[PDB]
Amino acid sequence: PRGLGPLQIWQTDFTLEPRMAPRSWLAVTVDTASSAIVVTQHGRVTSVAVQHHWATAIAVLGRPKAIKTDNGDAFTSKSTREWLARWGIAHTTGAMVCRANRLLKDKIRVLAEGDGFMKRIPTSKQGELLAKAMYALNHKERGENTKTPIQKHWRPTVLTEGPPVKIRIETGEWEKGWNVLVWGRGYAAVKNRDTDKVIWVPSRKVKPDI
Amino acid sequence: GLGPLQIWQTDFTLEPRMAPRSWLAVTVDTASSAIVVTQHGRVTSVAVQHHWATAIAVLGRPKAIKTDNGDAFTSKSTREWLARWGIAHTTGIPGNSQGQAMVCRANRLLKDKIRVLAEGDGFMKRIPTSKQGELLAKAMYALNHKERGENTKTPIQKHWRPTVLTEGPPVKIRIETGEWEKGWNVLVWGRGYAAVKNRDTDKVIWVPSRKVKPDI
Repeated sequence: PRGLGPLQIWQTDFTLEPRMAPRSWLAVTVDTASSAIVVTQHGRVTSVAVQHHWATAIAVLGRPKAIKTDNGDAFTSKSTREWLARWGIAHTTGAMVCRANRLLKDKIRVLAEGDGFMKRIPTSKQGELLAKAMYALNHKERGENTKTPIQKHWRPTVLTEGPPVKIRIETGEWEKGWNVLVWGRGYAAVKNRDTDKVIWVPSRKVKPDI
Repeated sequence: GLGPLQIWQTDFTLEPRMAPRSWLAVTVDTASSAIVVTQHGRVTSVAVQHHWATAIAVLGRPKAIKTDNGDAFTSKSTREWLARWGIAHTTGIPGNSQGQAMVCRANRLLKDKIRVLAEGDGFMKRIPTSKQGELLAKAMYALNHKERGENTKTPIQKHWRPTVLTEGPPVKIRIETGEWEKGWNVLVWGRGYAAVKNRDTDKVIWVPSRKVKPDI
């Protein structure tokens, strides 16, 4: 689902960006902890393309412990499975990367239109424009956040232990014995005190214990 | 000089293993020694601008870049590009010391790594086109995320000064008196409370939102 610190869990997807035609496939990875994004451009959705993409992302961000994707063949082929195994990266199929895709496309749109490109970006200007978008997204604050994704990526805040909370389970009851490690707007990461098991739950199902 | 993102050096070097895009644009941050490379079919103003935009996306925006006096660096297109980005630029003789020595060393490091990685994947001459991008990325990973020689710090460490922070910003809390007490750091916020940790006692408590303020 989500990492507690950077380079734990990434999410990756392909998305189509007609402004970047003819090579309009963008491979997008987001680090689920820092929100930093890496994007590369490709002519086709293939196993080879995703391998190049991840190698690029690793060069920028460092090597993750695990990557989550959908069921698509580029991600689950023998070639890609052996590639991930070689790099020692766990893989799951089955979101943050969806929001990353939207932010990226909005940014590409703003930058292109700013250069007078209402439709297709001229082929020779595409690489530069994509890099500019990536710079804006990683090196500038995301809306209301006080730190940029790249700052959160290299200097993350990771609580060693959190404060005690109760969580609402199933019987409608509130259960003690949990501590909160991350408390965001939508979700919270909570750890069971007896096992150190960590689960993600909606914020509304968590409240301070005492 | 001292400090990352102050002075970069950029050069183009030929790497026939990377044909047909055998011109490698190479930038090194002279403080952190971090290297970024992109490949190009020819040395043009467009290639230079793609390269620097890429390097900036990876490393951040530098104050200044030093290059030789090739037409791609001194063109009107590139002059105006640099100006739009607010980056200072100085040119020199190709190979010159004060502005090209470090990037010359980076060229050799990079080409040695490309050779070792390629021959390691069983490619003794030209690297298959479909494998080139990945191999360049792997070379950047190896050059930036591992220590150069006797260094205790990797270029990534010098560039970003990584660390893990274990608490949020300092805060002060309103205690029973009306006094605002310093010596606390916030851990998380939720449901109208802040969880705060006392720097001196390590006590962690939940405090109503309205009774917590940032400390200076």
